[PDB]
Amino acid sequence: AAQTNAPWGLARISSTSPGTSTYYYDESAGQGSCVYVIDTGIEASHPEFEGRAQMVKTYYYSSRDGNGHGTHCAGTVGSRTYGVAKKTQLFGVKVLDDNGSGQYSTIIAGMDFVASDKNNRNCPKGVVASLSLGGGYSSSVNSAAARLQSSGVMVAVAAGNNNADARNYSPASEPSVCTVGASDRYDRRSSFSNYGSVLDIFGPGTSILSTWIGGSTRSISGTSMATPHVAGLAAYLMTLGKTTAASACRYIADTANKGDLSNIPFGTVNLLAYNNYQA
Repeated sequence: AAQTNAPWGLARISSTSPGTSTYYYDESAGQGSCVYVIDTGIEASHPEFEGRAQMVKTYYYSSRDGNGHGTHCAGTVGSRTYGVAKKTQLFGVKVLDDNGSGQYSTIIAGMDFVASDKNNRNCPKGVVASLSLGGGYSSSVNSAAARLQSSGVMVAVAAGNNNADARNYSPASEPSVCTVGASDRYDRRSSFSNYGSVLDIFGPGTSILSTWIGGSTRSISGTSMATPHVAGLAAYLMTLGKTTAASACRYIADTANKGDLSNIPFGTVNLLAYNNYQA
């Protein structure tokens, strides 16, 4: 399949080269896979999700995304226009309130929820969790992400937007999950993107056009926005049978575009998420 005039991020993950605008992907498109977007919630009613998105858990008075961030990340995972896995199932876990903040206990409970709730969902191709959140280091938040990963979910997490080593951020510093840094359309590390040995992959992170609340769209930047690319890519790869949840991050890194990003600090992987699709 070929989605012309796609967001640069989608085009980049299906390209060996920057500066293309067409997203190429196997039409299976993550069908039969599931991606939990653990974030501010998902506006499931957004036409871009085609009824494949839905809130499964909130820790606040409403499951509605009153922020837009979770809807934006869900749109990058699996929205029809802005999504990597255009036929994956999207499950919203609202662990962040409508300023996009959340206590670590709430975030941890949301991760533990996904580890169990995937047994309540039909995901024969596999389960992915997109964690476009992060704060200071917390061994309990790291362990929660490791548990989610261990449960048979691909956990993709944002490296953080601190322009620092992601070792001091959670769940970015959890080694078992897939820590995603942010790159821009010119294959440069996003100026805000965290780095360090803990990063496993870079995704498109700067000026990422995706769904927004109010049935709208907008372009925003963050490692939180490279993350749904990798999360959607895993869901896409797992559906193709190319990899499993335990091995998706290692597989994405093996198949990533190598040595093409600039301003990657010494010691940080120079790997850009790549679907390796050959049309």
